[PDB]
Amino acid sequence: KVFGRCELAAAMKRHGLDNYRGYSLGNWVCAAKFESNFNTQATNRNTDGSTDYGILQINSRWWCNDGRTPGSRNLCNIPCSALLSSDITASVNCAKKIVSDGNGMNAWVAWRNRCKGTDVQAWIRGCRL
Ligand code: NA
Repeated sequence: KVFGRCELAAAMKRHGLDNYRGYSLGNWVCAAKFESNFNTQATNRNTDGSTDYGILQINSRWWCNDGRTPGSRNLCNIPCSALLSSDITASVNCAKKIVSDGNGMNAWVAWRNRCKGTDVQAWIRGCRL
């Protein structure tokens, strides 16, 4: 599924991501924009052999099982394929664990480099939330 900006903002809010660990909804929508362009089916291979999956590009090195990331963990206890579903429940549930790990949303390199410190409220502008 390719989400609309406000469609994804509504979905993230419903699933309790708005101001989760003190990160406003616009930070999450900004992260999703630059990680996946709001595409639930987005996959990208990392240099270390791990893969990033779904709207928030959750890494198989720590968070989900893809069977091909030697020495990796599955801290979200899910198959990485569950992170590509049109239903973002699994991605949001796993994102809550990531953002709670100690470095907040710095875990998302694209959030740090492209969203952090910017006018993230622009990402929910005009949305009926
Ligand atoms: Na893994």
